[PDB]
Amino acid sequence: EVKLVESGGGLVKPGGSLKLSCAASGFAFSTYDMSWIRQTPEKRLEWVATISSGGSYTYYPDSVKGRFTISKDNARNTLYLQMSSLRSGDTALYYCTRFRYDGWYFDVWGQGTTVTVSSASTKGPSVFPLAPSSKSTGTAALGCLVKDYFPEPVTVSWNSGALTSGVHTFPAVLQSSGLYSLSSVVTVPSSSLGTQTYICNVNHKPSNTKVDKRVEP
Amino acid sequence: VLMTQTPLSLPVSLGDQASISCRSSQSIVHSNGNTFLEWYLQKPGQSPKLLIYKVSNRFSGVPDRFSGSGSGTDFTLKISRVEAEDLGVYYCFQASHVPPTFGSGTKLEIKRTVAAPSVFIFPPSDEQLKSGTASVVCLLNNFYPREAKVQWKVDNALQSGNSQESVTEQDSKDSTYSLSSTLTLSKADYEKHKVYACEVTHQGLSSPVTKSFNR
Repeated sequence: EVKLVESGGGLVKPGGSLKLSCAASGFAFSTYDMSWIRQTPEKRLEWVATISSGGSYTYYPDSVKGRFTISKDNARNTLYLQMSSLRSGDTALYYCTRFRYDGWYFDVWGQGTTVTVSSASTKGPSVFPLAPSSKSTGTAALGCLVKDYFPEPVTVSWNSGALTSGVHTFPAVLQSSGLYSLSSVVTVPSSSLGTQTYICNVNHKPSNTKVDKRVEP
Repeated sequence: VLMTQTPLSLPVSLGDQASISCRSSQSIVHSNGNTFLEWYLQKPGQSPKLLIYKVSNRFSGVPDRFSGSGSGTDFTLKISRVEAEDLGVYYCFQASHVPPTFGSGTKLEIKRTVAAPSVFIFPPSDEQLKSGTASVVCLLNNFYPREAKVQWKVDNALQSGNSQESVTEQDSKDSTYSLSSTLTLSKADYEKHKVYACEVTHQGLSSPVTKSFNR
């Protein structure tokens, strides 16, 4: 089955550099042209680079030309975007994509990796529980408050991915301090409360922060 | 080649038809005959996924509910018998002339019946206090429409400038939204007061619901 899996994103200083990687599987990689597309914070989609199957031609838009290099490793079926002299405007989610030749369409997409170009240092979040009570009550709601981090993203799962129904992980909010915070909540049967275990699994890769908070009444 | 979409957002009821339009700056015929115009849908939390290419060609797997048409400058996608799983952002896209470009997107929104939120409050955690700050969380769960008003009160004094709010994208199982609002205070300010209230105004409540707790 056809897949693209991206890695390498993270926080970098203005005028720094960073290389993205995109591991392909399931198809004859070196027989397709491949691209990178970025999605800005306003959700605009922009084409950033394309490389022919031969590796012979490379195509970039004017905003990126001279700074970004798309390349590929054919033994390992991996796609790369070397990004250098990064600017503030380069911050975005970056996707790799397979550009089918007959139709010229993008038919498989990566999951995305996010790049944040900023002068500020990373800061790892604090993780605080949102305990179920008679005040969050036959369903009770509990949660996790992931406070004061930079940059995005933070991911949250519950019971290591075992719990998903009634899970709401909210978009990050900006604090006045310029740091983000987010909530992740879940509703459950209140009868389960005494008996079943509820933990949030929180990762912030840029600060190598990995926390599990058991949330109890 | 600017691609411009309308409407920017499109409420539609289940079973109904949705129509989205895409206009290009210049013509998007590639001097090969074909015109490389394409429609993508990006569902919440997912990558964009290909629906239509070369104007009217369904990409494999794409239900027969989706169709494309249009000529040279003007393109339409139509979605008949809209299902809840169809909500998200639809994008048009042009690889006829270089650089390839995308329109700015149209949000498909599922119209359903009003639903008042389930409102819960969470006091600060002892853990957070020990560190110097106090966050009070207010959750409005699974409501419709997206508009909700949340007022924070500390000993009945309306609060301003000291809270943040976000709302989830529309949910596919039941077409509702959820909202979290956080009131952030000093340990000190938190300690001086008694009554922490979150009061919610919404289209599905005849009058406001206040959930409170006493420190």
